[PDB]
Amino acid sequence: MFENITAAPADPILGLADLFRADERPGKINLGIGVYKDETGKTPVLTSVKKAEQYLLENETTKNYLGIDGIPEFGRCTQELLFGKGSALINDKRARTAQTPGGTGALRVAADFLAKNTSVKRVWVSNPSWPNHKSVFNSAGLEVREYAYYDAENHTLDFDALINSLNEAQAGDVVLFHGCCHNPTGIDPTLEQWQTLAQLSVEKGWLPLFDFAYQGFARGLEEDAEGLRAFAAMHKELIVASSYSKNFGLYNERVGACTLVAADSETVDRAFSQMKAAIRANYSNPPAHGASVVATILSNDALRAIWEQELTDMRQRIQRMRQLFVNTLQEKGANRDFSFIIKQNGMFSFSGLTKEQVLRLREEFGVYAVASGRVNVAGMTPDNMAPLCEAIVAVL
Amino acid sequence: MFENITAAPADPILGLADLFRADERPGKINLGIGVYKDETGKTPVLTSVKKAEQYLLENETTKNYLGIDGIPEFGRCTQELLFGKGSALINDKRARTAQTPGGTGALRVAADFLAKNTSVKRVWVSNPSWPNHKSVFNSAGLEVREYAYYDAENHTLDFDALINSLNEAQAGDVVLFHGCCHNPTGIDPTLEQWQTLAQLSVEKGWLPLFDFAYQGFARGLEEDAEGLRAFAAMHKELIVASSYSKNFGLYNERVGACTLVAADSETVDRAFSQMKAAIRANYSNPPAHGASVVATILSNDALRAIWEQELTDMRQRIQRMRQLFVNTLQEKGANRDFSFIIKQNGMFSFSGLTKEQVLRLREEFGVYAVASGRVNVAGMTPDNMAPLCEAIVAVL
Ligand SMILES: CC[C@@H](NCc1c(COP(=O)(O)O)cnc(C)c1O)C(=O)O
Ligand SMILES: CC[C@@H](NCc1c(COP(=O)(O)O)cnc(C)c1O)C(=O)O
Repeated sequence: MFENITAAPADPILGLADLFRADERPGKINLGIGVYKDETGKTPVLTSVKKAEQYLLENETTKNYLGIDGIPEFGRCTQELLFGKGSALINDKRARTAQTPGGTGALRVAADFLAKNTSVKRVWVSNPSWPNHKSVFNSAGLEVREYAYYDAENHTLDFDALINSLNEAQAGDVVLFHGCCHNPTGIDPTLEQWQTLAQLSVEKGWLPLFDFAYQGFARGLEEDAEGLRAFAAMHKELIVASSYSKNFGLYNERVGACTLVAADSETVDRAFSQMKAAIRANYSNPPAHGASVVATILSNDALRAIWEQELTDMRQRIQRMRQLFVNTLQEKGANRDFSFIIKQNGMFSFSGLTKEQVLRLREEFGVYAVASGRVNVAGMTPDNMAPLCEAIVAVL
Repeated sequence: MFENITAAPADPILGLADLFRADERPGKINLGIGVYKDETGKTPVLTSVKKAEQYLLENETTKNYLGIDGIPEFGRCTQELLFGKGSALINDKRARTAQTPGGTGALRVAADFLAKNTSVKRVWVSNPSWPNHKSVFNSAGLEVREYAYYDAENHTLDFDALINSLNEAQAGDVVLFHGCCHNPTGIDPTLEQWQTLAQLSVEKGWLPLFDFAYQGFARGLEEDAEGLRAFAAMHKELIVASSYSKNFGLYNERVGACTLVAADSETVDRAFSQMKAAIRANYSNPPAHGASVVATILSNDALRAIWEQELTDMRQRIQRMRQLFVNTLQEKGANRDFSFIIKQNGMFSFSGLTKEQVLRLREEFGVYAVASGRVNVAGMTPDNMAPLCEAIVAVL
């Protein structure tokens, strides 16, 4: 039955490193991998998680199954991280959280939930946006419609085009936001824009679905939640898919959550039972390790403090690499102006390179980057910044 | 949009312990939880895995993402465990293995694969069979059709009814087997029966889908693979979903594999790329921990030896509990005869209790069991065997 199967095409991101891991070229920079790398170009395991793993190794007495929703302390903590402490929806018990295999499994879980328990047919993802969004939503049978976003000229957020594009979206439609550090533009709404987006959202009656994966990478854990908090303040219902892959360096342990906010405790339980149903049919229960490492780190003040410092070292390092990048380019020599780069949050930014330039780079200079011209700033070290900018300026 | 959601009904297995965990009753036995428990009624973490976790804790230098298919050594090892060493399909390179979140995620992965890349509409699950099978297959959009299995009278495998029921299944249909320790009957085909089932399978042209979750619990790692090996010898293509949850006590780490056997290396790669595609849309990459604990334990001879001994202590303990159960019942006093219990493999067996008896037990005697009258033998200790059999005999 497999003799006629069509070979799948390469993923726009993976198929980059998978090839990178073949181009011997000495000096081969890589800016694809939306994974963080320190000043050494290494993706270490945070000390806090390292300490948490020792504690676990010593205390765990069993591997017996977790509830379908995962670890209680986990859900509770992510709740407070997202909605805040003393947040109404917390105190009222309007939310329910489920531990899932990473932020993607939270998406797939939201999708399947929606897809079989509601009258949702379309999802509105921005343009551009993390590629896998569409694939995930489509696999559930849902339709994906793009709302404009990037001002290719001024290198900014085109609020006008956005709203104008969003208006066509009907009520009862899911509009997907990026809590912070927009993949791949790095441009995020201001609180003001967010605050209006939350108003026009209740009116038109969309169903928010925040994809929060880089909390703490723009301005800090709390500041980064302003948006999700603005909507949460206004809506009776919402969904949020968060991931601990980055802000915790837990990439391969697949740890994230899917938080259902409904209008009242009574219904949030009903809606959640069906969510659990989706999960039970997908993977049964989530993986305990990475989640346990997160519950303990967050419920322990010594460990949380160390962690909370590591996150900011990461955050601060990427922000040093942004301006170093701007300055270095402006130094090598030529007409240009990448000052906008300094205004974008997170690990990514839109280089503003043509698909062609990008190939001249990753083939004549081995400097790898994603076709869209997206470059992972958190993969830049002070030692590769020179040949890098040389390559770039050379292809301008 | 959630105000009219229908509250999901309770799962036939979970909703048992979830209530058990509320019935204070001193002496409250529990036979639901298809999870293993030692002579103390504890589900410990094996020593081998404990040692493997220390090694990991010391050596792991990164948490960076795994390939979509998981850990190479993992896939390679599970391959040799399943098909054998020097097995043609291994040497020929006709198989591809992907690490998934437990045996269930392997199922869901096979399903989604089939569901979108082939002309498969129906799956044939036995009667009875692990409940979640249907839910999983249905969530993918596939149809589930039951083929007879249990001889409620003689307490045996009704080969006749089976074949007779299977014949209606068309070609290009997926027939799902249980490699060993049939949930919930404990009755498994003989090699002879298996060997014929493999012949009639090629003719009618079904597409095998073995659900292997209790390897090593019937007669030992190798003996337990006779079946999957019989089919593998005969078919050009097959799929197998294995789980390390039991034979490794890794329940909550979600570690299993989905092995695609095709007719040749060239196509198995094509078929696999699409499988990876399904995964990428579901959870992206698998959880590394539990899988790492398994690769190292199996690739290290000292650790494998310790583990390989632990598995047999478990296997041997359940087999002591079967005959102790038979003898004790026959001792308390009454017309009956549970000798068939001694002939069933694995942790389960069909008590042969009416839904009524089962309620008299778990409500007048607090002795919990699944409505079907399925009882987890690996939850019986020499210390609870007395009141247990008293309860049972009392409801005969
Ligand atoms: C998978 C890595 C990808 N970023 C991961 C990612 C996720 C979820 O990933 P997780 O499952 O690993 O939590 C969700 N949402 C966005 C916008 C992401 O960029 C990238 O290359 O940007
Ligand atoms: C989930 C526990 C269940 N047995 C688990 C189980 C699985 C996969 O479970 P896993 O994902 O945890 O690997 C697959 N197949 C069978 C026949 C099972 O009994 C039981 O109560 O029998």
